[PDB]
Amino acid sequence: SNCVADYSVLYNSASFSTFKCYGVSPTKLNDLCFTNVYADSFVIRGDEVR
Amino acid sequence: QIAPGQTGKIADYNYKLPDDFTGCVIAWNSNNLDSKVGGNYNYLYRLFR
Amino acid sequence: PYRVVVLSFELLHAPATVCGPKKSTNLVKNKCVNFNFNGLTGTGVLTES
Amino acid sequence: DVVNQNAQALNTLVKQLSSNFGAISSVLNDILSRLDPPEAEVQIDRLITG
Repeated sequence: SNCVADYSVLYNSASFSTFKCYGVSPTKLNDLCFTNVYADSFVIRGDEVR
Repeated sequence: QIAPGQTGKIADYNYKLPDDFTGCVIAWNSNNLDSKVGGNYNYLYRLFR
Repeated sequence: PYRVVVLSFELLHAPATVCGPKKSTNLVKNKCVNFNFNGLTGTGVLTES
Repeated sequence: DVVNQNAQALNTLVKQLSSNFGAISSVLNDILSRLDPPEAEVQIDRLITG
């Protein structure tokens, strides 16, 4: 909460293999404003990413 | 990222596809020809724009 | 191993505090302008309520 | 009765703008923001048909 989500920073040191967005188009993420943002993180095997 | 309606450094600053595209995108791994033991620095990409 | 982060949110129904890198402009009233209030786009005339 | 029926018909025509018609939202602004053209066209077409 209370921060600008400028994801251009991740371009230098991140390489994501699977990026899927549901309910929103990935090209519209630069114009929107999100409420009640939560980040869930965990580690699984390669076959259960799907 | 080579697909209509995608984000990322490639689709934003390097190569963008139109939303109405007729055609096929074909890709295959080339690690046996485009990789060197010390590294291959001949391939470039645009990171800032 | 693969690290997975899932990001959840709602859109255009409740007050938001994150927003994007878009830069805001001045408020022009009593005129027909395109507006972008917290991601909600549209056209109309803005008046005091 | 004539004026009542005509007024009711116009009022219900106005009120039927709140129907999703199978789309994710009933407002074109909310469809056009957070959806890019290629997948917002489907929702817009549903609303147009309704």
